[PDB]
Amino acid sequence: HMRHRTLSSSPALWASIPCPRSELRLDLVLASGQSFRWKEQSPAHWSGVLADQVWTLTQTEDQLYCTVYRSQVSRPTLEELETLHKYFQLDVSLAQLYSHWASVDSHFQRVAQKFQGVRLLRQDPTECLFSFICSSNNNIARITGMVERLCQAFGPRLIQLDDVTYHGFPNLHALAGPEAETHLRKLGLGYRARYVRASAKAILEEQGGPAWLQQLRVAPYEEAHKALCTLPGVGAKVADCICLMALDKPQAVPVDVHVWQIAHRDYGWHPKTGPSPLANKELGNFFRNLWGPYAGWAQAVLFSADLR
Ligand SMILES: O=C(Nc1noc2c1CCCC2)[C@@H]1Cc2ccccc21
Ligand code: NI
Repeated sequence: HMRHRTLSSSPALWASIPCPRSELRLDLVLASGQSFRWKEQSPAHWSGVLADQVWTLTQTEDQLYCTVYRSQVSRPTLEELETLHKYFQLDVSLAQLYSHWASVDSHFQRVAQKFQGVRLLRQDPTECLFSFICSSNNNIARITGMVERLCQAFGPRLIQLDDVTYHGFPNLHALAGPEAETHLRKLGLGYRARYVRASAKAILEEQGGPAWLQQLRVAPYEEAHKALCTLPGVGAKVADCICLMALDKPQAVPVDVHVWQIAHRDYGWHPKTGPSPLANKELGNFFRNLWGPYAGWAQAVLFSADLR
């Protein structure tokens, strides 16, 4: 009944945002392990759910083009383009950050030449939290599958485009219920299903629901990180993910065995005393010390560069 818009097909439905490709490369951001809800349904055209609406995004060298599927079919409003502005955190100059990091790190300088426009998305805490609980012992394709199925089974239907049905992220009450783990195991999550249901239940009962996640957004990083590590299936790595990508702590540097490999190979880093909680914490401090208060954003450039 309706298709994904392209820029040639429906140009009166697309608004634009002035935005160079050195501030943003959609293809290095949207499927690079931050959000798992964006898919290149047409060449250079990216579709996904933001906040109970669907968007398609594409860009020139100078412009970022946006169309929104909500209702009388319009182009994006001013309020809706503001939410994309915030989502991409576009008030922060990535050009100036790239330079700032480059001046202390020769290796970064080399990689950055090739991989411009990698930035950090500003995600909803709830979507971010349950996405990263699903990320243990997993890959980007399977996580994308688990998150899609989870939204289909538990969150409200928004719209269909071609043969793709889009659902909003579920609320906590919907993932907390007595049959949720069992349903989630049927959807392929394995053990991760226990953690999803258990963490939803814990945010409601032990922390007072989603206002908690907003409190953590305003709390200091270290306070947020500790509070997150109390949740089932959430340890240091996942907590740093959420901190970096959804709670406005740009200094958070997620460290797993993969980042360890890269630090060692490309920086010559060794713990000053193989991986452990102590050593991984030391490596996050190392990078914070080197790159400064946006160390997690610098990690993202290298992270995407490593996925290639
Ligand atoms: O870990 C992931 N993403 C990230 N972890 O730290 C960072 C990111 C992306 C942004 C900057 C810092 C996801 C989960 C998984 C599994 C296989 C491959 C990628 C990924
Ligand atoms: Ni060595």
